[PDB]
Amino acid sequence: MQNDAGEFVDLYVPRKCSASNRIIGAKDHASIQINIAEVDRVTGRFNGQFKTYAICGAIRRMGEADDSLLRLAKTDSIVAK
Amino acid sequence: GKCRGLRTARKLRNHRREQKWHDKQYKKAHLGTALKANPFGGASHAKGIVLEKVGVEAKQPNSAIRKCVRV
Amino acid sequence: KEWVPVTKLGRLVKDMKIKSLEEIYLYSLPIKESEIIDFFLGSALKDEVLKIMPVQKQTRAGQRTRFKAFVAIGDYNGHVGLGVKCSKEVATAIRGAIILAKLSIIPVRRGYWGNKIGKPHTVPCKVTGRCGSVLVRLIPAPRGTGIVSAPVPKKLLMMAGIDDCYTSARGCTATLGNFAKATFDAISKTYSYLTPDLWKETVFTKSPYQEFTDH
Amino acid sequence: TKKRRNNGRAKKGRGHVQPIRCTNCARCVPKDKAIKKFVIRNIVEAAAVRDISEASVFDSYVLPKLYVKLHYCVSCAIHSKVVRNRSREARKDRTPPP
Amino acid sequence: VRMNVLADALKSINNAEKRGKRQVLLRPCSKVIVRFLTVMMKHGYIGEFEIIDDHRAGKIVVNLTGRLNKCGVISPRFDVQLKDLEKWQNNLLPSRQFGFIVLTTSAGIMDHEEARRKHTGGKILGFFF
Amino acid sequence: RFIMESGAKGCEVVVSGKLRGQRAKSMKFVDGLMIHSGDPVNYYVDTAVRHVLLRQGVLGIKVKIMLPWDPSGKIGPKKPLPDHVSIVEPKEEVLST
Amino acid sequence: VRTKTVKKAARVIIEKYYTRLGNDFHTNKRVCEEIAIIPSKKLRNKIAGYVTHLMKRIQRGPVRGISIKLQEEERERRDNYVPEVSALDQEIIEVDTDTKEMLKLLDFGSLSNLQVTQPPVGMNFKTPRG
Amino acid sequence: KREFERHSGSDRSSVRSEEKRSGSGSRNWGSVRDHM
Amino acid sequence: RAKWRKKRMRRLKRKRRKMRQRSK
Amino acid sequence: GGLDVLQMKEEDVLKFLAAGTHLGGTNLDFQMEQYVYKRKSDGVYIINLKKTWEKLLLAARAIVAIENPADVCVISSRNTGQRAVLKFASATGSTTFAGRFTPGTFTNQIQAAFREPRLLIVTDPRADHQPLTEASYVNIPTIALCNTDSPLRYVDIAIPCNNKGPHSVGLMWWMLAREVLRMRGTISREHPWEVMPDLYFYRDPEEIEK
RNA sequence: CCGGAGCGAAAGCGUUUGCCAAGAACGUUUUCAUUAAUCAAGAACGAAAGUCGGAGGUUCGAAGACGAUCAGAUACCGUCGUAGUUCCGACCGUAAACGAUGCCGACCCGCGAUCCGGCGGCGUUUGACCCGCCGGGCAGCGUUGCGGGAAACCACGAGUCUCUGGGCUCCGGGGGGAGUAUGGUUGCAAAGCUGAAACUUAAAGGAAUUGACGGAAGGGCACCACCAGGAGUG
RNA sequence: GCAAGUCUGGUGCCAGCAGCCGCGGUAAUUCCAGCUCCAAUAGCGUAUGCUAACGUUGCUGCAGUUAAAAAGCUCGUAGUUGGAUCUC
Ligand SMILES: [Zn+2]
Repeated sequence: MQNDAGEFVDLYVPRKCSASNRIIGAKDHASIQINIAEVDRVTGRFNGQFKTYAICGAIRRMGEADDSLLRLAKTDSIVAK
Repeated sequence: GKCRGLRTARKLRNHRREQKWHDKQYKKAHLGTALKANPFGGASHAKGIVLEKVGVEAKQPNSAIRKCVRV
Repeated sequence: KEWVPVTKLGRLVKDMKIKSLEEIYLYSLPIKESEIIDFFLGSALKDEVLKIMPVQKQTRAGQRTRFKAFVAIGDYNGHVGLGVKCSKEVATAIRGAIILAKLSIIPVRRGYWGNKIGKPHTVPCKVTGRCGSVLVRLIPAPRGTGIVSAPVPKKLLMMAGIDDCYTSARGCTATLGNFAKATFDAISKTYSYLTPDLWKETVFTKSPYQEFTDH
Repeated sequence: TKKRRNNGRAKKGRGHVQPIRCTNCARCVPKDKAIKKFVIRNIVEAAAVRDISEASVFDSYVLPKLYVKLHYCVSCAIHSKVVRNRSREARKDRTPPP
Repeated sequence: VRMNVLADALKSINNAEKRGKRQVLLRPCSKVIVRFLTVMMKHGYIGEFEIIDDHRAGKIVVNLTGRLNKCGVISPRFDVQLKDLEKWQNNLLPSRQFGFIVLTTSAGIMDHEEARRKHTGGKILGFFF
Repeated sequence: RFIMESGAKGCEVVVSGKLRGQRAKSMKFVDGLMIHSGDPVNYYVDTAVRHVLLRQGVLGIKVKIMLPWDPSGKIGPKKPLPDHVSIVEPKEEVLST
Repeated sequence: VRTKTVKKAARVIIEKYYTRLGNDFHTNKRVCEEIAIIPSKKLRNKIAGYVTHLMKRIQRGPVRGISIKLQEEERERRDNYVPEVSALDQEIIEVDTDTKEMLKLLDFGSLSNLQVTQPPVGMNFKTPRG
Repeated sequence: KREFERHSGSDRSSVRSEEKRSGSGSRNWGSVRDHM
Repeated sequence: RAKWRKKRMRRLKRKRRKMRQRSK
Repeated sequence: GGLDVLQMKEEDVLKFLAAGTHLGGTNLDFQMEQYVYKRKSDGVYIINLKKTWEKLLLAARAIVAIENPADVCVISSRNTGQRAVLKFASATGSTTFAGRFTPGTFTNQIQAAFREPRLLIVTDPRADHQPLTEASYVNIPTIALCNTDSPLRYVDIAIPCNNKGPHSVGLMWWMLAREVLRMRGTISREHPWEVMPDLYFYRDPEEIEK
């Protein structure tokens, strides 16, 4: 949100769920922001780069948290098809 | 449920008009009764002549004598 | 008298590792220590007891009377909290509810009515809270209308920072215990309603647990 | 308030069942609502099977059994301690007691 | 029976959106639905959709972007003039900053903002925000 | 609070009308390891019953303060409670061979 | 029947001192009186009475309430046990026909350590209802 | 004596304790004492 | 019981018709 | 792992067949139907070993992403995975709850046994439902060795395998411990790991003395 | 045999066999081409009891008689027993007629059974049985229900209603007076449908919690209780 | 409720107050008065209509499992409501 003059008036921009584009509320304790490390092409060791994914509590409680991360890993070329 | 048809203005107008008579506050002000039985006949005040001096007792749990007049 | 944190979240905010309270709300981190709340908002934070409702428990020898305390706390801009505590003495019930009302302080998103000039004055959209049977609908209002609401939810809306509103409650609003919790629930959805201005892709940042892992 | 989802009987998709009569009180109780108890016991109880075995004219004669179909109404089944009251959550267990 | 196929289309979208789905299949296809889904797509509420064309009414499979809160219809489909359009915006739209009311005017099926610029009224199909 | 600040064990202050039908307000303030039975109730907690007469009547003051365990000191009793068995730490003997 | 005060104090004795206590009530009473300061003399004998009773259980096997370093070292030694050959390192592996088709879809379906086991006819894997 | 001792008794008296203002007054406590 | 109050009203308005039919 | 060096070799698939990691019981969860290859004639569901390897490395990536290894919690309530998670915690450096998970360990801050990790790893989602449900009140992710008849109520990385079975569960904890160490600077990935998979196998008290 | 099984619009429906007409589901690359959905005043059906005219009348049994029981007992219990209970023809159109939940349509969780039709698969047994799939139907469990609600509870939705609109009919407006009075109407009658008012009242009621209580069940404890006894007391 | 006296004297379920809940049973913050205080103010109280309160007449916008509530069920005309499709 802006103030029609370039002034961002939102005190904090919440994280949207990487699986359902849902706003992760400040009191959504079941929410998860899991990091998935990236490996090297030639040796496959941890270099320091990782990928961030946020899944809200509703998707996680429903049981579609592992399928969402699986599809998100295939999109970022983490796990094989 | 309700009929949301675009030509149901007659059904809605007739249904609402009939169900208003099941209202105790509406049927009291739009009938001959409750006005013919009203001694004042729809007036604010009324004059009269005192006939007796009767005292009715207060209902429970109160205990007193209410000083009334037969007018 | 000195604060000794027991959770790793309190250790970070005590060592000046977490700058603003928004980082806690950004990552949905649970605030289990009340000393973290007044660490950031302790300067301007004014509470108010809404009602002391005595509850009774029928026993073999009589009624055990306990007293609740519905305390509404807020910084009057963007943060509001509500806490309920039922103890035997009224003094310890009020002190216990202020601690719970601080732990429940949530951010408050505010928007504009039509044009956008200055600062947000009302709710961004029509949000509706629900608790028990009483529901309250927070509707945006023009710039200078003020909080058009009952005296009970008006305290929550003034302590949250909302200046203008057009509320419409339905249900047993005589129950202040459910009326206040329903109003506090309607303010919880201001930062949970996806609007077109929040359609940009989320850029993630290191969480305070990860940024200060070794510390 | 509704105490049982099955209304205390077993009738799904029907309107009327044949009412049977109880055993110890002769009360008309529906066939599905009645508390049945199939008791299969020998004609000679264990206290007299030895005396009958000694008085038996055969060498290997298995004593018969007495098949009795009992239909109890809810009033008499509880009074006879055939069934008892259970907890609000322990009422849903339909498995018979071992 | 199946009346107001546009209602069954937006109800299927609104449900599948809250369940977190990515694609929703609409059983009956109609030009009124396609004109409605195009307005929702031009404002960034739904993605692309394939009009599956069998030799019947036809089906549609719409992609969902997670940006839609609720899409519904106005069942009686009242006649909205250019003066009464402001009243419908306050009741249906959750805010004066977003949300649209899809109308049906002589210039075609469009939202309420475009009806103000073209200076024409008509009938109201529904809303989305 | 004065007993807690000056002392270790809690106390109990009951200043109201105990047996009545209109003054029947117990108003009991109990906290901090209050013993009521047994023989150690004598040398571990001392009771004080005083009276305060006012315009509306007379009120009683029942105070039961418990003293901490102080060895050979006038602060508290020099004997431990019977329901307490303190075991010393095991000897750290690294010189095994 | 002992109470919690003697039950608790008796277990802490064994956890801290194990190379000193014995199986006799009179000997355990002496060492318990020496290291532990028990106010009552009857209560002191109650603790020594239950401490000696736990010795017959500890000498028989481990207990869930007391963890001594003589029985933990035995668990730590058997936990680090490693056989000479791996139980998974077999020379002949018998697999069914369905799992062979799964390995064939993979990039390695030709393995010498595989015996295609033919499942028996009929599907009677469920339990009879009733 | 009495056959039913657990009874009302007098006209202005009852078996249980009742106040004239439910705690409030100048001779008894029990009124609104919340914020003190 | 509510079924007996209905039975009394049935027997009450039944004799009301008797004392009303006899006067005509 | 989609590269060429992150593909399982012949010695890895032989251990899965020897232990029984592909056998997945008779029941099937609708959330695990993508990890099952085909149901057998005796009702047994065969778990795809290739998809298990992909979820294993995906699980190992999240573990290495945790800077402090102690922030990883490895909980196993059943006896079948008690010593397996203890050797896993020692091989990596994470915490563990091998006994009984006390309710309120993650929520009751004033409790003595209070530990707030950054990543929870349970053995069986059904048997360890209490640590999973309790971890939902906090922002603790979950990596679970999920069988076919295992609910994914609070599972973030479901590893399809035969969680029940001594040789099966012990191998999975050994496989994950190796991949986490291989992704770090500890194992060269060319020489086989010195630790044998029999160190993670739970032994009954009847077979220990022999 | 007989089931939380089937059928029927409901009420209701259980020996064999035959006859008459009808029906759901399934199958179809058959046909018609919007003929549809819900429906005021109308109409069919409609448990038990009751009414009218015949036949019949074993058991049971209103009323009634008598024998008990009790302070009384025209009740509960027992012995006899009328109308009824069964059939035929014609009325009454009433039930806790209940899933206390109208009908049609769309979207919406999972799993295992069950009845019917169809499809496929590997054997066993002379169609039966075993493993899946599809449509329809009576239901169940897990949902600690993505949701709903005052709870209880609800996936035959009571879900997709303040983010309030698929179509339509009936119907509720604090509790009593009262389904009463009167009028109309129907009926042989009993009664059905329609149906107020004067007046009276601050509550009535729903779900759940704690306690108390039970001539409710289970598990335990003392001679201020008892069994077996000793002293008595009156 | 609803801004404003644990004040003083009198009365003792009497007289009276009270829209409602209630108050008065010899120590009444509620009656009769003194003092004090509060609210609006040249105004203000009361009685009866009417409107908003009332989403308790609900077109917007109510309900009908258990709180008042879906006809016992089905058929059936008026009435209401009706698939897709023709230049994009
Ligand atoms: Zn019986």
